[PDB]
Amino acid sequence: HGSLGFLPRKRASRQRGKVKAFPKDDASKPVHLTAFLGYKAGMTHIVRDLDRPGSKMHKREILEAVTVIETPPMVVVGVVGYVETPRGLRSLTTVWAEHLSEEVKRRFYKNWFKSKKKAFTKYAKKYAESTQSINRELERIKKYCSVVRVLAHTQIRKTPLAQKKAHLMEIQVNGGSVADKVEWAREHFEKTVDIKSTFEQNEMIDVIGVTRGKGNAGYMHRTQLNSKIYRIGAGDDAKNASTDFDATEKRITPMGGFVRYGVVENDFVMLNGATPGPVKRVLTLRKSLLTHTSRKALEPVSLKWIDTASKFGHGRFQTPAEAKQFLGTLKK
Amino acid sequence: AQGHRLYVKAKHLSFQRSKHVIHPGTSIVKIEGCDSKEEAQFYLGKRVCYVYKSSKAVRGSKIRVIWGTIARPHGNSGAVRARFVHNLPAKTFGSSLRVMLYPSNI
Amino acid sequence: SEFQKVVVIDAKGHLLGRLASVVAKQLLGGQKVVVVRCEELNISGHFFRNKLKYLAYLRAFHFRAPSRIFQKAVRGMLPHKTARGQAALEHLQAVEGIPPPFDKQKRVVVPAALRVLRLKPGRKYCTVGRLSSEVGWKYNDIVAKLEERRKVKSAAFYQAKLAKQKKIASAKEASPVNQKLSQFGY
RNA sequence: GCGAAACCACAGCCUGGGGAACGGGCCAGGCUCAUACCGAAGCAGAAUUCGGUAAGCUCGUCGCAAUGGUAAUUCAACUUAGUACGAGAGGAACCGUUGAUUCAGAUCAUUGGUAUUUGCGGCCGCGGAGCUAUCAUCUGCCGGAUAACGGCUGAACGCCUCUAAGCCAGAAUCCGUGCCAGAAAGCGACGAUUAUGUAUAAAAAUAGAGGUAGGCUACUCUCCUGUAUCGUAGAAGAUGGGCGAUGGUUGAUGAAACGGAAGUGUUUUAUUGACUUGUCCAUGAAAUUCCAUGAAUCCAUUGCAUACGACUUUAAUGUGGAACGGGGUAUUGUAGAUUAAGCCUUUGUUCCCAAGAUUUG
RNA sequence: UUGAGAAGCUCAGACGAGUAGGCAGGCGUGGAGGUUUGUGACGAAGCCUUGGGCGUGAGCCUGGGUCGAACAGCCUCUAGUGCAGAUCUUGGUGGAAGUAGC
RNA sequence: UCUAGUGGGCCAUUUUUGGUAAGCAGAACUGGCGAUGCGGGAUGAACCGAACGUGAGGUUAAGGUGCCGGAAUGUACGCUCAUCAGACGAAAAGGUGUUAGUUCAU
Repeated sequence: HGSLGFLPRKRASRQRGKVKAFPKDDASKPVHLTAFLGYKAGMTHIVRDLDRPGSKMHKREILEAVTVIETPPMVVVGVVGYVETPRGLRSLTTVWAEHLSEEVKRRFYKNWFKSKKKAFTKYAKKYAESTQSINRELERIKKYCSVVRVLAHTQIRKTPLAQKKAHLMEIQVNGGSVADKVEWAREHFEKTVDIKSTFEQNEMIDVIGVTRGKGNAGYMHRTQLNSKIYRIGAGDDAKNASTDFDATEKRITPMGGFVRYGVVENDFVMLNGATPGPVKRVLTLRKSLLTHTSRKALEPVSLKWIDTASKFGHGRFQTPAEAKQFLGTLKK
Repeated sequence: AQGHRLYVKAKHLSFQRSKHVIHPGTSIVKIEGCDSKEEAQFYLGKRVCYVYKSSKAVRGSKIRVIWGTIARPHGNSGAVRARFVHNLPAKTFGSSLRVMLYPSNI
Repeated sequence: SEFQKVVVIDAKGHLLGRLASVVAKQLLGGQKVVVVRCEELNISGHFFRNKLKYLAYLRAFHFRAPSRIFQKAVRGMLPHKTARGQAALEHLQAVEGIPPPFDKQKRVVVPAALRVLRLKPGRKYCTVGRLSSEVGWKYNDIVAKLEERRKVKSAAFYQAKLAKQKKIASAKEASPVNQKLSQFGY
């Protein structure tokens, strides 16, 4: 409790991470996304040569105890227009999607089954019946706006979680003009967004999230800083855990699933440190507010070997396939 | 449009008071449009009234009137002293008043 | 003299104490007072002098908005401990800039509070909005941006009104009735 | 379930001043060792010292941020450069690296244990998961304003002159900033949903501005407030005849445009409806015969949680969930059992349920 | 002109803090003598009342309700005669408290 | 002639003698409060006015007239810029601090 800033330490109400401060944008910057909702797939120590001129580990093999985040693609079904006012930053209007997925419709509700599935139905009528009204809303946004964000939601069904309400949160469309921001939002409407496009594996990411409660330590929304990305592995990619050095094919998921999380079947990212919250918890990955110019972010990442052993218990083999031939024929 | 308004608009400011003692018997009335004590001499003796409304109706009318008469000027800024048939309530500070043109000497 | 049910006051170039005293007296008169452009209020004295005056106040809630600075001065000149002074405060609306509802309404000024008519020439004075910029207010830049936008639209309306006014002014002397019986001073 | 007694003028936020206490009643208000920075000093440089500055150490869904706390925090070495300085040696600013911390932020992957898998093999030998760690692995700020401090330029003092005008440089400080909350009595967007004329919009200087007009250079006029301008006549405004406008005043709907900020109102009208005191007439209004006028919650589920609720999904006929039957799984351990319990997972099975009530205009 | 409760009526002027203390006149209570050819089961006394009135006041008169057997004004006599206090006396009853607890 | 109560002081004024770190102390002189409310003095028992039946009207005292607050954001001159004014002892002085300047030198 030394840090007076956190005192009085009280648990964050919203489990989902909140992007309180988006990075500054400019017209020259292309329209793109900063914050990406994700889940704590797990964490695993992986070896990597440390390429840093002037460092004492310069071109030296060092094991990197790091963390892997489950990041399913990002479907966007809404846009918000924020207009700057003397009182503050006010939302001019919200334009959701003509067709909303079941998951995002579950978010608006507390339960899906008891209700008569009436979430945004009459809206879906006026959107389809009168597209010109939506055009006026977009026209109103373009003429009067400085900040434009999108109401993108997660696909829970792709994730191995009992969660069914799609986690939704505004993401600024940084770059370009407001009209250009709206044009990109309108064309990417009702479309998924992959985190691999958002982060180039070398860009600077400050992960924000809510930590794990303890029997007011825990459920604290805390913004981690200086956690560089090393690999955005795809779910369909069977070579994500097998880099150039370790060409032996393997999946980031340890055999028998991650510890207290499950298996990973979607896009995942790679970063060091520890993220606030245990496995299978909602996390937000956003671009850094400040352009961190330290050589830790500047240095290229050439990961040497991913580990996938049975972290639960004591795993002596990272993948079953090699252990089949390495160890003798089983009695079965 | 154009109403009737055969009176002059006025406001109830306060009672004839010292720093800590009030005298509700005399009320200080600001006849708006009058700016000096010499100008206030025209309105001396005129009939001033406080028109208000009550939810209960009497004889089919919900409007009640307290009548008064302007007595003398108060200060150099044209405020006058008025005595009403019933002392004006303390809650009518800042409330509007009507100063008639009668009795007339013009 | 004559009053109005609601009054919109332009606080550009008005001294803080002088305007607040007149406004507080008008509020106790039952009038409804709306003060716009609260960030252009002027206070006599060097900007160093008022910075330390506000800094001493910083050392309750320390409001930073210029509108809430003006409301504080008005609040101190009212019997806020009683109901009469409580109702007076609710009849005042102090805002920065000119919001749309009061944009198209006449804005009067108080000569008893104007800085030009009350301050000795060459005296140093500080602007409340400028002073509040380095105490915590962070909307001065945007408030100015809307102000120029409003001025351009307001100027365009004035040109339209002036051009329209030229038509009646030209036709005013066209009618012989004006010259025929102008003996009444009209 | 049975059940006291002490005590009891009345009360119950502070801050000051109130002389005698006065706060509980009254009156006015709220509710500088080091280091960072430089300056001076022979201070050769290193080593530094001193000087200050400096207290850092309805139900929701999704957002904005008024207000606070507070971005880090304490210091180093190598590189820099093994050199500017310096006879040389020792050792420069700045750069990167290695860091040592504190505190905070995390997580149990690495890490060691604790460990109700108290699981297992022989009370022991230990222990997976989970959690924890200066017991582990780790991550951790900003740009200006300026202080001291020294300036440049420039008056008074035709110059000079950190300064009186101005322009500055320069701080671990301050403010911003970032983070942490979020005004229970802040706000926005979005979804579903049982009186007396209440008459007037430039901006701008004022120590000069605007209009007006010519082709920013030359013009002119006005200001000197609104005691202005618009509007105003009728049994509050009648009935007709008109003439004259054949216009004006508007109501009604049918409308398109503009107005983000808090646009919620400005116009443009299209047609129709009437009114018209614009100039006139003919009747009429009085004896009141002097003022009174469908969702959500609970619920079950749920652990992701832990004073208590809260918290957290799921959950109201289908990836339906909840349970097991398990598999996987590692553990201990000599292969076996537990086999997720905060290990994963199930083309397996059955159960219940197209809920049960409450709340809600 | 009737205005002689001569203890009445009437005219005029001045004046108005007040502790200790001094003085005067009044209000109320129990009982006694006299009186009101007094009041009362067609309702005495008592009590209740945001009913009304009188007096500077102590107090007094009265309406309504309740009630059920006695009671009052005037002159005089008399005294166990007037309460907010005495860590007063007796009785009733509260907050603390459904607390401490058993 | 006889007959109740008082038979403390505080503060203030003046006078005072010595004092003596300096303050102060000591007496005496005189009234006010002590028996006394009222307007002002932010407030307050010693300060400024004023001493009291119940009221209507008028006019003032002391003090006030930007707002709280009744009453001129009155007039006519000036002084003051503070980056701690002012408003109601380190205090002596210093000031490339002024304002008015005077006087004397040229």
